[PDB]
Amino acid sequence: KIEEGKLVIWINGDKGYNGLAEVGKKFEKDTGIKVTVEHPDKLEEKFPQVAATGDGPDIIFWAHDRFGGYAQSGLLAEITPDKAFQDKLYPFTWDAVRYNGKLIAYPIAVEALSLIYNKDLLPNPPKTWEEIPALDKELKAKGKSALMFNLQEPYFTWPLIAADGGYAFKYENGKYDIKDVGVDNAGAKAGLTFLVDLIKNKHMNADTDYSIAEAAFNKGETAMTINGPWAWSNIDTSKVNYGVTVLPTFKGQPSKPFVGVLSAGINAASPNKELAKEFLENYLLTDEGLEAVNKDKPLGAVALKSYEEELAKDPRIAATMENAQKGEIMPNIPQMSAFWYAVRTAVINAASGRQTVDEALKDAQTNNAAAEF
Amino acid sequence: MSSSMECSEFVGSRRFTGKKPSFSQTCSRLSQYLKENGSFGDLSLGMACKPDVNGTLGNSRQPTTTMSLFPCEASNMDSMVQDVKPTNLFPRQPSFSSSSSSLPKEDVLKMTQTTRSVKPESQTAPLTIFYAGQVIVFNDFSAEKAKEVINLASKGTANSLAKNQTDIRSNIATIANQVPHPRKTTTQEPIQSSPTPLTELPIARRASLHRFLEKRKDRVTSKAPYQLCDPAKASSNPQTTGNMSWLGLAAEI
Amino acid sequence: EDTLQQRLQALIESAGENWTYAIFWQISHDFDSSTGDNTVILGWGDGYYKGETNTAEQEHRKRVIRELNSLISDEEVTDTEWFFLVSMTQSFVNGVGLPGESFLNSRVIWLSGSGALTGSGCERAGQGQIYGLKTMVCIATQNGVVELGSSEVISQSSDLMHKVNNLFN
Amino acid sequence: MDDDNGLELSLGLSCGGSTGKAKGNNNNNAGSSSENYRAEGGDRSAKVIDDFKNFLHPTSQRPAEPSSGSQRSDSGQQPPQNFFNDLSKAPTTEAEASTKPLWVEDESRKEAGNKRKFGFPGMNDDKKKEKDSSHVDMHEKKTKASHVSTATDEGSTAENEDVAESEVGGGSSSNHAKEVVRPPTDTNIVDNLTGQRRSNHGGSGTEEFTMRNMSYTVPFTVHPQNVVTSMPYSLPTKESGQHAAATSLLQPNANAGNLPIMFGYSPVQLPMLDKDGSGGIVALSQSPFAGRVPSNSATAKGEGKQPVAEEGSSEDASERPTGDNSNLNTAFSFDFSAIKPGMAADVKFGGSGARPNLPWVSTTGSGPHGRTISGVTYRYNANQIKIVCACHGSHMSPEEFVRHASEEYVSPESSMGMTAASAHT
Repeated sequence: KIEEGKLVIWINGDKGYNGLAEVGKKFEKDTGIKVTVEHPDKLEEKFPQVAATGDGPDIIFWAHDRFGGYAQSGLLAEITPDKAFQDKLYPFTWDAVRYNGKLIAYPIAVEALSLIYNKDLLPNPPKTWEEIPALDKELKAKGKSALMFNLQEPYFTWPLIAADGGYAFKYENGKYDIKDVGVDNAGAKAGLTFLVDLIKNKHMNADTDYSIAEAAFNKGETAMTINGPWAWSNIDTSKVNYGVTVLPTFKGQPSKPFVGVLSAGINAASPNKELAKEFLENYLLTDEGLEAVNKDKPLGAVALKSYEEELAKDPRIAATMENAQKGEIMPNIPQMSAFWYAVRTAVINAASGRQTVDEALKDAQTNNAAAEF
Repeated sequence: MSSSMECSEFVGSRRFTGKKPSFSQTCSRLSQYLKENGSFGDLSLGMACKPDVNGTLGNSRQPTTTMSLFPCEASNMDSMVQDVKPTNLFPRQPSFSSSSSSLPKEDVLKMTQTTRSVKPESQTAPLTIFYAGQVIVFNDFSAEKAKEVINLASKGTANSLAKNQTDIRSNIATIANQVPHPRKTTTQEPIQSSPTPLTELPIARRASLHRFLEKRKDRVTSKAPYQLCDPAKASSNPQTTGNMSWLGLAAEI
Repeated sequence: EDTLQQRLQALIESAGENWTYAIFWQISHDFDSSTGDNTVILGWGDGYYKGETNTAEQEHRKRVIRELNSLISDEEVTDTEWFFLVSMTQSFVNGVGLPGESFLNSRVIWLSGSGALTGSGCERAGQGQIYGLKTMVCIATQNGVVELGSSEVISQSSDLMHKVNNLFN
Repeated sequence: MDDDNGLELSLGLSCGGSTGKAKGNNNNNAGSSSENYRAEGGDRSAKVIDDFKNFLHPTSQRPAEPSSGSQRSDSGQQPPQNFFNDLSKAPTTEAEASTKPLWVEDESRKEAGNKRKFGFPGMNDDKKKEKDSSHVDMHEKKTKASHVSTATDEGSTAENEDVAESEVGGGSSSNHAKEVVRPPTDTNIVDNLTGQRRSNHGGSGTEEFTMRNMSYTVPFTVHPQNVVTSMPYSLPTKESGQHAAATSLLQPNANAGNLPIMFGYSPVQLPMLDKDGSGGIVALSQSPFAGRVPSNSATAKGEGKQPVAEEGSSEDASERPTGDNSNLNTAFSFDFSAIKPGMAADVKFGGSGARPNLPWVSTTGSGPHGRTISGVTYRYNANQIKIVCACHGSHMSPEEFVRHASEEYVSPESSMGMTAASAHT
């Protein structure tokens, strides 16, 4: 049972939880109602388990792609914004969080992956993936490396896979065909083969995760990384002269990252739905609340129209939205999480060498096909 | 002697109660249960779950089938110890276990006959079962009983065992192939989570009473529970007109 | 499985009569190395229950139900629910049993009434009759067998086989 | 056309009755003439060694015995018949074997064979009357080459194979080879006057026809590997292994363990294992115990030359070394069906694998472990050992003669020349 008379919010550990806690302290000063912000590990898997039994947080912040699945299990309340509040946010941000005709999960921010490069080590970042190994043959002469990023999460490895082809689910005739999965076509095999070739020739390490790549970039040990605005962020501490630019192209075609909408959903079992509504609509989704969150950890291009003039002052947001222009809005269908797991398997067996590219993508295709059949 | 006076007191005690307190006890027991939480919409599907993992999890759980009703949930044990203070109704020496033949037929008989109990629709036959070894390379009974079986078979020429005079002996062996320990699981015996021990009740008496109650169960297997009230009005309601919801032996029909 | 779930639920939602459940038996192929025959075997594909004992059985059933609840995430378990659940464990060689007979001969087999059920000689129909069912229907399709069960007595409607032929390939 | 003497089958109970055998209006009768059996069923394979008696027991469901039971060995046209129920006996098997029929309800024919050889290496069948009429059961018998299953020796000493074979073998080409990493095994010495450069002046093979035993002395260099000893052409797999090692073990000349490779009991008596040995090993520990069925679980320790017992075998066992004869006695008081596993009999620390794996089962009701035959002559004393279990231990169990009109005991409780051994337990 969730305690009535307070708000519990879960947010990912790389996001602005202290800024959200300051917004909750403003809510506590104005209303007397305490807001507790937590950041548990594996929260996107823990949330449906405790939510099914009537437990969990009042509000969850996460990308929209899982929330439709949360909608199928009855775990989210239908939200009730009026027309004036709906006119304060961008139309495509409302379009991304629609499931079965009903609005859920208040949009917070638009996120896309960018290339972050050290201007001192590399004033001219590469435009193509293909020239990354040869560049990596030079920085090893100086004790450095070209590129390090998290190979354990398929979200970061998707832009190389998606460049020459490959897709999540086929969209045709105004609907998804969930049995038509594009993990084993020519473009996906070419992208994952290029990644495995990058690993075989010792240009990257298959064990590299978020923390190791972040620490390596913050110490000037690698010239590039691939991440979103939440790295800026202590890269902001590191005083490295960094730049934010477009992902490299592959076989003449641009990388196609998934574009994420960080959104705020209300648990259907919460007895504080009106308090959560007041907190999210009237305090968080304002200029000063989003400003307070961005000062902790930048959210990217937030959905609030009136902050856009501030967004134009940050050219890194322009680079983020340039990468978003070359990407796609994620589907919100419930099968996507299993999709992520399959792609999460498909990289790791390929990256470690325990399976080839063809066997790993074949196994992912059989997994998905068995799931629908 | 004073046995007749005790029997008269027992008849006097039983005539007052007759049927209503036992009926009320059983009804009270049923009434308290099922009131905790009703989902009314939960559905068990075969899509998310898998039959193979269900079989492995069923094998892993111990015991698979409850050998006895839980004492903490329902005070069945209280009735047994209600008027039993030691009273060694097997009056030969205890540890009735590893004590082999030299098991006379008259040493259970003396106490049991005197009890003035239910009429002997009781089979009164014990299925003593001896599993000699875990691997199946052994004479398929105890040797002392086996030599008597060999002598009777030699008298009968031991041609076909299929045409047995009594099929109960052949069937009961198939029905129960195990001793009071189900699978000898490492954690089956060290259990301290059933907070009312049975006070080391004898397995044989409990098994005989249990199988006679399973004869009560198979006679209880009826197509419709309420034959008499079915033509008048048949409807589905989460309520019971009779709290017991079953009937026992016929009173005068 | 989810789409087949939806279509099995759809099949009984538009059904004229009160059918208790619906089961799709699914074809498969196992390679028997002794006879060299890629034998077709029917097994549990999907199912949808709609609906309407003694202490030891109900405690066993409630134990199984709370084990399943523990897996996914205490009312009594009726005989139809328990028959539906235990039916997940059965597999059927092509030609063997009521669905294998329906599949091998591509015909509809309609067992209506407890007399027909006990007199058919199929063990599954007998166990169903024990467990409260009065009508059992097997209809062959392209990729398996649709089995309907009901506690009521229902006579042969062509509309049912029409719906089955429409909603399934 | 006709036979003067009636057929010996008419004993069994017959029921003369009215129409329909399914209704029991019939009179039983018993014809008192003579017994019956047949031949169907058998062990499907028997592995035996030299010097060890072999029981062979077909099973037997009752139209035969005017129908003599014939054991034959299956090569050529219409296989040579070894043994009958009729008193005919093959000249190459006189005093070597004995068939015994036994009757209606204990139904079995017992072949007993004394000294198995490579003249019996093959298919056997055991059959009722008319050999050429398909009423048969077949039994692959398996034979020769008990050996020093795990040899040492010390790196500047002299070791010796002792390698049994048979009359085929008595005129032969015996082989000693070292196993290498492929199915071929390259011969190290051969009795056809050929000897490897790597073993010259450091080996000597000598056949011995009479006791049926080759010796092979190694005074210089065996090398630690698996080692193979055999007949001609050791690709047909009639070979045995030796495994030799000197990799940080040091133990004298050829240790042993050519014990009975089966015993058969029931809870009436107490078994006595006898395992042989050699010089250095009399100092080391010796143990029997049963290796556990799970592969992960390691073998446990039972009885030992240092006085560790098992908590259920303490008073119930005895171990007895004998260093001059290099023998070891193991005495297990109360046989019960909790003991019928496979038994290891190891001669170092468990784990080192230097042990013969005995089976010890049977389903029966006689029991008696003893030297079942004995030899003595006029005016000599004799002895034997004749044993008891825990249940019959309270009652006296003195030795008694096998066949007598009335019960009598050969040896009285009083001891004048020798004293009976009664290890109370």
